[PDB]
Amino acid sequence: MLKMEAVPLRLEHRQEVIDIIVASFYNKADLEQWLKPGVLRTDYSDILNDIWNVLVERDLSFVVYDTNTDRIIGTALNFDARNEPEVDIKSKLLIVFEFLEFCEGPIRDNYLPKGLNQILHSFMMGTAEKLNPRENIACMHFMEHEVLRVAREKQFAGIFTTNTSPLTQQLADVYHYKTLLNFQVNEYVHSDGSRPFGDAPDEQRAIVHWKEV
Ligand SMILES: [Ca+2]
Repeated sequence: MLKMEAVPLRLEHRQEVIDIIVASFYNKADLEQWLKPGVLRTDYSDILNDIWNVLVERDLSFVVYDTNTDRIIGTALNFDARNEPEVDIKSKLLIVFEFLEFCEGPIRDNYLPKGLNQILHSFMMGTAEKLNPRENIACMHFMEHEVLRVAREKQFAGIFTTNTSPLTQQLADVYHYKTLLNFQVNEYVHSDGSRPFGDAPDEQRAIVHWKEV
């Protein structure tokens, strides 16, 4: 059985965290696959390097160790939704972040609690590339359980996230997250009038999820 431990993010975790996020997203991500070509691995690592110090100092994120091997197998990166660093993105990834703000913004600022230390934003979750299905599912359940623990212990009101893959969407449902928006990603229109995910099937959703703590 996979034995795991959640450890607060440290400064020296940067390369291990970058490796997990790059592997977990690049090519794999359900939105960026429709922005091909022009998405590079460094687009993800550039964003993470730009926020790394603030990410560690806010003390809301963690890594997951396989206690048997003492190696990092997953990571959960979190911010206060109302206290997130201002990063400017060069790549086509900016379209992804603008779409997520399209989904999250109106709901966050008009229906969720006001003030700092209220909304815990689960903004990245990833697992190591070499995990088999059993280990991936176990790690996801573990991080989902620990994000809840951080939320209560840090006195947040709830957890807020947009889930863009079928597995993360279904996990959120069985963990009793409330669905606040179920958006068809091929209907999103960019500022230039194009639909950057327009080639996606009608069944690909972006789901805004909220769980009171
Ligand atoms: Ca297991």
